[PDB]
Amino acid sequence: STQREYVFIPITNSITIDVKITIGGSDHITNIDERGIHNVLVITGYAVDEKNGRLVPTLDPCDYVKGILVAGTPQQAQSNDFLTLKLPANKLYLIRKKGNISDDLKIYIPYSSPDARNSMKTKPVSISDDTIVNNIIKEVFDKIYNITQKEKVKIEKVKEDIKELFSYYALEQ
Amino acid sequence: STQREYVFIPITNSITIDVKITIGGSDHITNIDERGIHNVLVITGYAVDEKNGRLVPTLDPCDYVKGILVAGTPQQAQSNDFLTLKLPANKLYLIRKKGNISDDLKIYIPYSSPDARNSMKTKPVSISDDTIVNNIIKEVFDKIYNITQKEKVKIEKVKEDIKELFSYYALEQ
Amino acid sequence: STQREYVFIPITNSITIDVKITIGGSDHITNIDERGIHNVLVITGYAVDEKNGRLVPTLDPCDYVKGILVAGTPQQAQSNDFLTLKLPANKLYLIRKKGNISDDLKIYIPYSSPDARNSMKTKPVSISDDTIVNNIIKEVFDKIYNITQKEKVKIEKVKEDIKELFSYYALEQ
Amino acid sequence: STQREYVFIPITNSITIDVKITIGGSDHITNIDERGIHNVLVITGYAVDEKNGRLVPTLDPCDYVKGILVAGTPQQAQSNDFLTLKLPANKLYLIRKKGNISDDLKIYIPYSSPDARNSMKTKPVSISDDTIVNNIIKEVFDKIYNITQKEKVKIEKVKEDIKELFSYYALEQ
Amino acid sequence: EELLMSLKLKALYPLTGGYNRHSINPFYEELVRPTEIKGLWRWWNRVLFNTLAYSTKGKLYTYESIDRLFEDVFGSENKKSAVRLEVITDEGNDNRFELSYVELDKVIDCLRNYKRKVSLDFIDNTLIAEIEGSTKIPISFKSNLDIDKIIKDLVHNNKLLSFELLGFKSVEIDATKISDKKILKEILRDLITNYLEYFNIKQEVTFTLNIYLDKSREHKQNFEDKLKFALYSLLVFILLGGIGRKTSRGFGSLSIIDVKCYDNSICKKIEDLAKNFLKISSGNELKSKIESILDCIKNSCIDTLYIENNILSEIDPKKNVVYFINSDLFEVKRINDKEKVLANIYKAVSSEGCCIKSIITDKYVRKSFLIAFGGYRKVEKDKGLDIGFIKNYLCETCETVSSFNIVDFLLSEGSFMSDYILQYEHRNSLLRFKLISDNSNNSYLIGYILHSSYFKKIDIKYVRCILEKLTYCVI
Repeated sequence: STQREYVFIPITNSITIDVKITIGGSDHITNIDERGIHNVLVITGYAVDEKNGRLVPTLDPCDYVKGILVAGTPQQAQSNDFLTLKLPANKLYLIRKKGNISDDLKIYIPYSSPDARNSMKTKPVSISDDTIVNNIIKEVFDKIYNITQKEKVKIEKVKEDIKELFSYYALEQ
Repeated sequence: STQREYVFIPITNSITIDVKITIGGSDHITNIDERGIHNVLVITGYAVDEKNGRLVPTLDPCDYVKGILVAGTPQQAQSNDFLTLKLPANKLYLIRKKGNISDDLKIYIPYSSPDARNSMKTKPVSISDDTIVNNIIKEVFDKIYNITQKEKVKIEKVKEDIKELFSYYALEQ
Repeated sequence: STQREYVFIPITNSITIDVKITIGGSDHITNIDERGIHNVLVITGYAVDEKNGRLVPTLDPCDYVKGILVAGTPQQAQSNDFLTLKLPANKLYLIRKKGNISDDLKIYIPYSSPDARNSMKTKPVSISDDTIVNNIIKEVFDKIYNITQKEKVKIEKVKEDIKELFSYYALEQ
Repeated sequence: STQREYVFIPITNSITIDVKITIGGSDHITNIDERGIHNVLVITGYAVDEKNGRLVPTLDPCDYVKGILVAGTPQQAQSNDFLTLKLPANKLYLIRKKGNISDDLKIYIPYSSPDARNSMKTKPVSISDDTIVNNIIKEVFDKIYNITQKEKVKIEKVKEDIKELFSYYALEQ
Repeated sequence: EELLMSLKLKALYPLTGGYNRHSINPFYEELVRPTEIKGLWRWWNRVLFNTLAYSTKGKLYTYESIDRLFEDVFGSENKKSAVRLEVITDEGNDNRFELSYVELDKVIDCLRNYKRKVSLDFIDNTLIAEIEGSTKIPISFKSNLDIDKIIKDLVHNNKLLSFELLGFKSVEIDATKISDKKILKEILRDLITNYLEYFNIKQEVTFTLNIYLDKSREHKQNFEDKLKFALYSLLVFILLGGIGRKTSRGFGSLSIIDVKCYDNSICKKIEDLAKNFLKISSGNELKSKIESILDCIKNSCIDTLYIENNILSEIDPKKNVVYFINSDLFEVKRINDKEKVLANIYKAVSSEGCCIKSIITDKYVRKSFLIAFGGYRKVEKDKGLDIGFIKNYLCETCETVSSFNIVDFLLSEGSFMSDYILQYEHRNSLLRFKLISDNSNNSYLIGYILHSSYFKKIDIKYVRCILEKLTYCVI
């Protein structure tokens, strides 16, 4: 029952790592083994806010956010917008599932309350802008993993692996 | 429209009435004159908690919560147990579509936070032990909709539908 | 019996007002009961001349113009620019008919003649370019029903309704 | 289309290309787009002579000379060794047909003269020893079609069928 | 054997089927089936022939004898076909439907111990497993065929296409009893394939139609004349019908890009009459050509008209049905948004769409019109007078305000047509549409009404200016 955090992969520049440093442990569910990204989470009814990347919830099961989910702690700076869940590892939604993980995790999620200032006309967008794909590759994959761009030349396939899966929704507001 | 409340309906006696002043107008969602309970908004990604139903936001898409929709009070002018999210009236996943909807709704739902150190373990339970029927249809249908469903006798259509209306999953803790 | 006058919808600059007394009462040839106008009238074999916006008769069955018939006379000074027919409307191609019109109709249609110094080959072009759609809703439609943008829920969708309904042919010469 | 020219595939490349410019337009017949070698002309009753080989004619229907057909000018207007034939494209025998072909084609196939004092006695010669196929690949395929073939996998594929998809008979005198 | 002629045509949004009822399948792709051309060419021959027979003899002849008459051209159980078609569609590829991966195993877990029904919907380039038990879970698939955006629009915006998806999109799944995942993962996996393949729709399918002759068919009675009449029925097939599915609603509409020929002695007038469509330039100008082609098959240039032969057989009007061309019900408008009118035709053929709720402004004369013209309509005779008050319009002889009388449709009892016009789930639509153009970018909608034999009699001009206002608001 270690900690985890949902470091989503949007097309927005508001990603430093958006929460906090690498694990401190040694377990990673979002592996790179087979041919690229694996074990993504595609939880429904959210958006990236296009800035200050929490997740605004919605009552629509057709709004999606994707991205890598990694371990660690919630920034020790903001514990009023993060969920602090505990999932039994059976009741969460995965993609490109791998060798089963049958132990629970206390995952952390960046969540800004709905705050109905406007009406949510959430609109979809998939990962594009080859300029910005290496942006979020460097600030995350080179940082949170240090496995890309320096020791895995297969990135020229894993580059498109990013373009395949990750397609989130946003409010464009 | 404006403020409206999503009254999820499990078998429990927790928050049955729970609702103070409505809008006063009859811009309701679920009126059941003679043709079965219609436009029954039910949402996905929550759980009835089996006690003091706060609808813990779950991340299992398999998991969901059913119930009805009505423009009641926000718990006697309260907000710390809500979402205050806005609707476009097309990203609402409605059941038994009946055409007419407004443009925007301020849908409000009993909310919660993730109970730490506890794997949620949502568990499916449908509606049984139907002594709840006259408990709710007299309370949440004959005190919320006592213009139809009382001047009619075609409520056996409702009677059989009560258990056939809301399923739900539950943390069961 | 009744009096009516023709107001079609081009994108040109000859629809300014140029109209005498209103209905006299409040009953036009059209209605508003769905999200959009009804009872639009069609004359086959007429174009718009795209300047001095009257309708010159052609003799091609493939010639389109359509609008709504406003009630009243055209100032009785341009007593020749109009047809002034008198029919029980059963000889009247009307689209989205919502009422039974058994009485007779004085309809005044901006008329002209070729005086053709050259040829005349009409060109089909419909309305687009949203800057135009909300432009015609303000100088044509806030004056017909005296109902727009005060308590409506329809006007913004009527823009979509005006787009796909009203199609006009044009000389473009 | 307009002027085209067929050219055989001889293991002896004394006339390896010796043909002048492309269409002037943008239409070829044979191509290696994605899957394999497309339309390939087969004419009957013509031995090569493989020594300034220009398709010596004979009457045996056993003989044939497969080979691509490109819309090249007949060797900067070479007025000696062609057949300058126009045909409705139905009289062309295309192994590995792909797509419809043009209405009429003005092809200039290399035509030597049927020589006297020398009985033909032609013997067939096929392709082998893949250092013979690459001596043909770049000359007549990766030169006329020198835009692609450095972009896709179709390199060995072209040296697969060259071994068999292009056989012919030779005078061998 | 030698090549008779070649017809470079194009099809507009063809819905050609296959073994899976789609134009693409895990093994190959055919946007044009040369078997449907031969089958429709024969259908447009038994129609044109009975048109030539209801304008010079006042007679109608059964299908099983017209083809028996023409079996020396199209072939039968007793003789091979004399013409053989060969379609060479462009781009000549393999292009099978391959589903690379479909990451769906939560919806599997959403389907244990329950009898739900999965339903697929394509919402904004993403598809969702709409479990009607309130779970609109998404799916991350990856396949071929590149559904652009337009078909997703065109399908969702066309009430006819979206209505026929109701089969290819959903299926119940019983799981209260013994269940699995390796079994559910393969039920759901094909449900995706049979759904995405419905979206292999393309406008502008350009193909050639080569037609060969054998030169071994001695001129039995009218071979040289039967044949060149069949070419006529082929042009009117191209000019009035389309290939594929729902051609009665504009889909698969055929055009002409360029016509060649190779035997002047036969194709002479055919290619010429076909040459007159490469440069159409005006709506009512084509309305002349539509009639120009038709009359040259009628009294003008009477192609040997040997009906006096003991092969034919007059029909029985009370037990047979025959479709032929009424040369009068024809309307050529102009259009510039094919997709719009392609989706507009639903306004004109539905018993509630906003084109015949205006023209035929009631319940009964409206429905009864469709019942007799809009093919087969699902009419549920379990409600009140609205089976008889529509019958009162379709009786053989009774109080009629509109002329929709059927040859033996009696009240108080059911004859053969009484059930046929009411309960026979496969009845073509006499009211048809077709979009046609080439080389001019000037698309012309065509509307017409095939003349049937079960009609007692039809008021021509009335139902014409019904059709007239129809083709007007369809744009």
